[PDB]
Amino acid sequence: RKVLRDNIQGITKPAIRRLARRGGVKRISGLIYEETRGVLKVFLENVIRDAVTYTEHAKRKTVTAMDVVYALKRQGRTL
Amino acid sequence: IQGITKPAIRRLARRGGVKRISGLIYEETRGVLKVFLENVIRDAVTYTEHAKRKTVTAMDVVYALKRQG
Amino acid sequence: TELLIRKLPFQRLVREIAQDFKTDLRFQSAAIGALQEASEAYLVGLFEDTNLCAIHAKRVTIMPKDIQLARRIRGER
Amino acid sequence: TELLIRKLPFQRLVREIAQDFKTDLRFQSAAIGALQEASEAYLVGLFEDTNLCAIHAKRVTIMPKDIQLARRIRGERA
Amino acid sequence: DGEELIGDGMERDYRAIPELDAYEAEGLALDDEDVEELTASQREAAERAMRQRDREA
Amino acid sequence: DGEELIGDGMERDYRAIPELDAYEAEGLALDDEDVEELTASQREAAERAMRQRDREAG
Repeated sequence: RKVLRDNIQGITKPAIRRLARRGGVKRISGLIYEETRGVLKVFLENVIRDAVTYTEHAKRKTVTAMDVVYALKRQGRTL
Repeated sequence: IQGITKPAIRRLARRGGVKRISGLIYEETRGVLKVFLENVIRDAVTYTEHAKRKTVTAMDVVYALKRQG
Repeated sequence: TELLIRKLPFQRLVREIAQDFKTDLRFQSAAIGALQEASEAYLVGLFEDTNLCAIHAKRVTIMPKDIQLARRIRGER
Repeated sequence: TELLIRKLPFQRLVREIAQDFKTDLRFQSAAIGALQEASEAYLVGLFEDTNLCAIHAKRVTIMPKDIQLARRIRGERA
Repeated sequence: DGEELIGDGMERDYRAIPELDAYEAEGLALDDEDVEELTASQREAAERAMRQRDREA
Repeated sequence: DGEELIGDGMERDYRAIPELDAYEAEGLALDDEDVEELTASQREAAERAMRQRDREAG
């Protein structure tokens, strides 16, 4: 039926937990999840807006990995 | 170092909105300033050596500053 | 270990975000991947910084103000 | 003209530092000015972030650890 | 206060969810496409435009 | 504990000192200076050299 695959929205709470665990965090406030989602969105928006723009100047509708690499290099941090 | 005076450091801290300081702040700040200046100037001087003059210029400095980041 | 973000949800997120920029966009797989690697690195580093803030405040539990302080100092907004 | 670091002590600091890298140097005063503008801007910003840290720890008094944190998060830490 | 990240039941966060664990084909540009990257002038032009929009904001 | 930056007496820090408030002349551009900026060749040479300098350190 794939009700799951169809209804998934944004990144999951256990992903956030895995991320915080990787960054060495021990306990999190409940408000962290929402905050993190917000932070991610802004990040992606900033990279993709650039990537997309690069793509426009390449005269294509397909975004390559090099477009993303250049986009990230614009925001710095890192490759 | 050591021409960076306590009053200078207080003036700076005040300008940065700081209302009160530990006693060890002075030394820390000097340390920090030193490193910063050592970096920039090094770069600047290199720009000057390549320019083949003994005189450092505002542009050399601007480039050296640009280079930090 | 070794999983962080799940692929499909992330893909969906990227596409949804990219819509508002340009309609009928297409991504190479490598590009989605690149964004995912970058995003994971970003968030993990940010949690390291966030944690430094919480520790500075004598807390084990990180909080939104920890993230906010970290991003403030990094100059993000 | 807002007083932060006095001109003369600063000029002498720059020259003293530089005398290591290269002997017998000259500076356009505009160069010294650019260094001073940049140094004071740097320190003021650093102090703003340091302050943020102190406040985060519920202190009004800033400490070396506040500077060290701010510098860490800016990624200067070398 | 908060949630302990390390403790009993953390393994729950580490399982496989097959349906979520792979990219789908929708949106994907694949495969045989000959698509080529930015030249240095295309790149420089784009970055110019992005400096511009950054100035305007 | 700490030291207050704001309070009775802080005027001390704000005094004008003409001897110290200007760059002395030793030593600086003669201002009779005929000086040349950086040709991009020398700029690029410089930044290449410095890049290498950095690499061999960290």
